Amino acid sequence: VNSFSGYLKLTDNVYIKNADIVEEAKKVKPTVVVNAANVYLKHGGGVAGALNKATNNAMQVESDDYIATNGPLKVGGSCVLSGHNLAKHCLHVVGPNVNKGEDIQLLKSAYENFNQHEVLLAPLLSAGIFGADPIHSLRVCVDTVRTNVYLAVFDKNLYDKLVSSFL
Ligand SMILES: NS(=O)(=O)c1nc2ccccc2[nH]1
Repeated sequence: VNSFSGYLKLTDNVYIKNADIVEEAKKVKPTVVVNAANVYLKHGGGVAGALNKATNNAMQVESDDYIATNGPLKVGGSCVLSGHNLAKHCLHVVGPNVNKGEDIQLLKSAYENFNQHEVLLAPLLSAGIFGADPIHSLRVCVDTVRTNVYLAVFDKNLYDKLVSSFL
């Protein structure tokens, strides 16, 4: 038993809620929140911009030190950094950005990072401003992630479509 409230159960291990991931993290303070990162950990917009703004830019300061030391992530890759005021840890995951020509086949690799953590609060990877079909992203999530994932979907209209079309 955990702190997540009001999620709809999709599968044995996947749960979903219409919620702003920024607000959900501040309330729950989960062990792991997933960020929809890019390879530079430049948290300008989307989920990453919103999470970073909620940390008062501390997430960006930590991220720039990480890149200065380690270089960019891979598309499909991840790193674990502080969760600041939002979570114990932030798992920064790079889904493919369709708008940049990145291979959508890398979405499954991206979601495999989630399997290194027992429970996560997460957005749909490659959704929103990363340009992928969210219905596809939820299908890959369900077919790839075996640990317990609590999905926050910001858009109420998209949430309803995701639930109503879910096989
Ligand atoms: N209401 S917000 O914190 O400014 C915000 N922006 C967001 C973009 C993508 C996903 C969740 C978001 N939340």
